[PDB]
Amino acid sequence: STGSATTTPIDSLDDAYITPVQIGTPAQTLNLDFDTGSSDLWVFSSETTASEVDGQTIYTPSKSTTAKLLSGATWSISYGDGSSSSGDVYTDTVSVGGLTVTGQAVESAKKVSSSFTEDSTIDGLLGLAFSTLNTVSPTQQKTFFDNAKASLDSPVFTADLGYHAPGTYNFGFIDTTAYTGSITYTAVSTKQGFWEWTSTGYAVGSGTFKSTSIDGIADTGTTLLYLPATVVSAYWAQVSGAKSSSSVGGYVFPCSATLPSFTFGVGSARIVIPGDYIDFGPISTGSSSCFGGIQSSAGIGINIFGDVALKAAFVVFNGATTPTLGFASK
Repeated sequence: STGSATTTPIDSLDDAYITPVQIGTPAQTLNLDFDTGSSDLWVFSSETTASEVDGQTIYTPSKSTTAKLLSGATWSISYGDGSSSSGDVYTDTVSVGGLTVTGQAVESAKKVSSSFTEDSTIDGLLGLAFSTLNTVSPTQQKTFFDNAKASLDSPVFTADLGYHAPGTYNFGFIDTTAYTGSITYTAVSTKQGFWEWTSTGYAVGSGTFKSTSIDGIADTGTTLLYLPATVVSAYWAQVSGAKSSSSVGGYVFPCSATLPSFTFGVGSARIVIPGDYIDFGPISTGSSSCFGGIQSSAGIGINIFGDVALKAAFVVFNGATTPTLGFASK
């Protein structure tokens, strides 16, 4: 089997992307944030504290003939941005782009933090990291991909995120028309539960590529590119007027700037992020100061190849017995 679904930016900055997902019988379609940095599929629901719902579409398990309550099970997650959610657990039929998993754990939120409430466009998350990170207790549950894997034509999914435009998540096949040149594959460590890999270096603009190992995670659920302070400083030093602002919370630059590209290495291959992808717009409405899309990972504890990086590539998440990641230009 295969599946193919379009993913759509939630706003004009590509802050996140949402993908329609069918849950239950009859189908209830919710727009979920596919997150390769976490491993829980959780949704706003009829059980979510009413004052914490503000415009989201909710899952109502009592209206699904296929919903089953997982007796006594709970879940609770905290994300890197400090947001969180928790609740109880159902299993139900879940379909993405024509691919169906029966008995998928659907984690129903009883509580969500303010950042989730305040974002009316995201109805929940669909985790695509390794199932070892799943937070269900007492017994951990499998991700949608883990459950679908054995049925797929090939044990892979691909992320093809758009710049200020829709893109595609495919399951079970590689669309050879979706990229230019070849896909370069690189090793993955699953030791921390992430799609963790080692980039072979970077370049700033037209500068010569610097060969250096940069361990990080491929994370569709993170907006920006977070890299070591050395790398990030080298990038912003090429932007006139750029500076790190502790009050804003990162590097800012004059909105009138022409930003250089940023290149990262995948083996001997190279992915070039255009300068425009690094512009995240005015720091506040009407400001002439803009927020940068490449920021320091210092104090996160891990480097993150988030959407800024991933949307410059066609990315293969290969879930074979020994997982790997593939990157192609597009």
